[PDB]
Amino acid sequence: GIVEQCCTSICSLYQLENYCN
Amino acid sequence: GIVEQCCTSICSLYQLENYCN
Amino acid sequence: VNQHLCGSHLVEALYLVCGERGFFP
Amino acid sequence: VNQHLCGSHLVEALYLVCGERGFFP
Repeated sequence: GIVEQCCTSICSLYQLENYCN
Repeated sequence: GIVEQCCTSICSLYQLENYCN
Repeated sequence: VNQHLCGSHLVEALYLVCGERGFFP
Repeated sequence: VNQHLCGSHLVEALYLVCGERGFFP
């Protein structure tokens, strides 16, 4: 989920934008 | 400068991207 | 610099990046 | 949520948004 992807690991702008809307 | 614009006030993604490159 | 985005910093970054019409978990 | 970007959080956000080929002050 977003926490493993962006908090535990580091995510790019494009990855972060996948969780939008 | 960027600190008045984004730290003192709140800046948008587009404003922040103006300071890139 | 710390590139990890956790907690309120993740929320803040989603709100910055997704903007208006924000985001979903 | 706090939308202001100061100090290391500003640096982190520039690095996130500008990416590769980062940024200028």
